Amino acid sequence: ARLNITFSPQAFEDYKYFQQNDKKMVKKINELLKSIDRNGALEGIGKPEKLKSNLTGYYSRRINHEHRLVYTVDDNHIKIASCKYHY
Amino acid sequence: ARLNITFSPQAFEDYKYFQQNDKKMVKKINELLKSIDRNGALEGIGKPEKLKSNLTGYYSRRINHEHRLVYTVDDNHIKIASCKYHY
Amino acid sequence: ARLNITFSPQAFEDYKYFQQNDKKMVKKINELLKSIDRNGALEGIGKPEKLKSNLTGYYSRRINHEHRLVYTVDDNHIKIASCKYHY
Repeated sequence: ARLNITFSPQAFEDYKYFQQNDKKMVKKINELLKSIDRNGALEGIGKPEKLKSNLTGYYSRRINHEHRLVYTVDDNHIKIASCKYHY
Repeated sequence: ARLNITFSPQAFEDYKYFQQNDKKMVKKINELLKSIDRNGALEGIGKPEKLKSNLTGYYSRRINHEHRLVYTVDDNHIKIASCKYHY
Repeated sequence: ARLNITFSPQAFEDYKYFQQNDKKMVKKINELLKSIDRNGALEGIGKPEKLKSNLTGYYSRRINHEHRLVYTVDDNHIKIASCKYHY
């Protein structure tokens, strides 16, 4: 409710795919986004983790056993890089 | 496909409202965003118009008879202020 | 095929009443529930309307000429209050 939500082009295509083919995933993504806005990057549902990366700043939360939401947070927005990530 | 999609808190609330109530309205919004990305702020479907009041540099496109999508564009993102606007 | 279906005690009584006395009504109710899940609360068969009052955030869809299905929705379920409603 406080932060803007920014989808990368790929993330929004992922999101629209789930709108058409797996609405349960859309609902879970929306719940994860509410938790991020309320609690911050690292606390809440979805087993939040720092992204295994050589670049700091990105985190992930479990949508289901196969797919994680990958995102970063600042004072202005949650930026979503992917809705289908798996290491 | 080129620009990020940024939902303001009110816009994402509107978007989820249509996810719960009228999935054809979600489809139309997604189509409007594709046209903005491909054709620019004022070119394409939905009778694009400049927004004259209360916001600077924003535009609107018709979703249906009662609701317009209100947005602005730069070369990084489309920023959506509302999916329920009416003058 | 995603949302849980919750019957209030009265709605399940109505539903079982039609199971015994008018199977034609049960068939239409099941179709309405599928449409709500597929299209959202306010789109599809049954002339969906918001319920002005008597509850908060409820909707109705026509079953037959005399009776409407009254329900609400959230992320998790369709909740049915009545299968026999008339204003």
